[PDB]
Amino acid sequence: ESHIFIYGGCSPEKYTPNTPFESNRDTFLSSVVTSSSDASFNSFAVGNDSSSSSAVFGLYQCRDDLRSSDCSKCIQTSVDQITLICPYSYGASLQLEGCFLRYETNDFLGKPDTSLRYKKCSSKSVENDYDFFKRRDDVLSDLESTQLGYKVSRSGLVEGYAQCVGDLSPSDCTACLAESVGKLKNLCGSAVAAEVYLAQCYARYWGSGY
Ligand SMILES: *[C@@H]1O[C@H](CO)[C@@H](O)[C@H](O)[C@H]1NC(C)=O
Repeated sequence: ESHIFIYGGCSPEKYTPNTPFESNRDTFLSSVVTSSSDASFNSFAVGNDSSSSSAVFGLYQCRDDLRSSDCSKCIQTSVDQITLICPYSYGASLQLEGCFLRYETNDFLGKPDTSLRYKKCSSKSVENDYDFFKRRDDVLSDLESTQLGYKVSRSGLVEGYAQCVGDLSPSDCTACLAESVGKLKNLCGSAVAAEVYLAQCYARYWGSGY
């Protein structure tokens, strides 16, 4: 289901208890849970430019192909987990199968960012199967076409999934996924299955009966 751990990262810079930033962070996470109920994505800014007094900027993105109640469950789990693995971080991100949660002290909302956050290539490689690679190419090409939300793609026994985070413009979503696919090709050349997660999007492919 939608709750297994994919990756997490925290800022090296830590905040101290009983500061405005701690308060702002709590308020943010509380808002994320509230917003969960009836939106799959939302953006937030709490507070004022500063550091202990700093503003918080953040967002969450649930898998767009999942129900309301499932998005809330995932986000509640996410708020608990991100606190657990990143106790006193000024910045943190967390990707579960079902949802993504991010906050920082800098205003990253809406800005393109294609930096690599996480990737995994399957240990099993396909060899002597040109057809597999052509089908992968067709799938990845279709994923790259995404402008809003998510795409599921399929060609033969090759399946793919891509998602843009809801703070991106269409043009920026296309560019982000273009970089994802480039990365899938260049880091995981021969893998039967791989995933690449950038700052503002991700893309995965896998073999079905492979
Ligand atoms: C934050 O407060 C400072 C004064 O300390 C002010 O210069 C600035 O305009 C404010 N910005 C926001 C976003 O409230």
